[PDB]
Amino acid sequence: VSEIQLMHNLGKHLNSMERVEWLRKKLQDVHNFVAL
Repeated sequence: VSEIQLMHNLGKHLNSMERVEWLRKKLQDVHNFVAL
């Protein structure tokens, strides 16, 4: 529940080392602000 098509597409849904790419692209979503 809540992990709909658009929600699951957010950072392709991750776990930990994958899950960080989500937190990196989220900072780069605010302004195409490339993270690391």
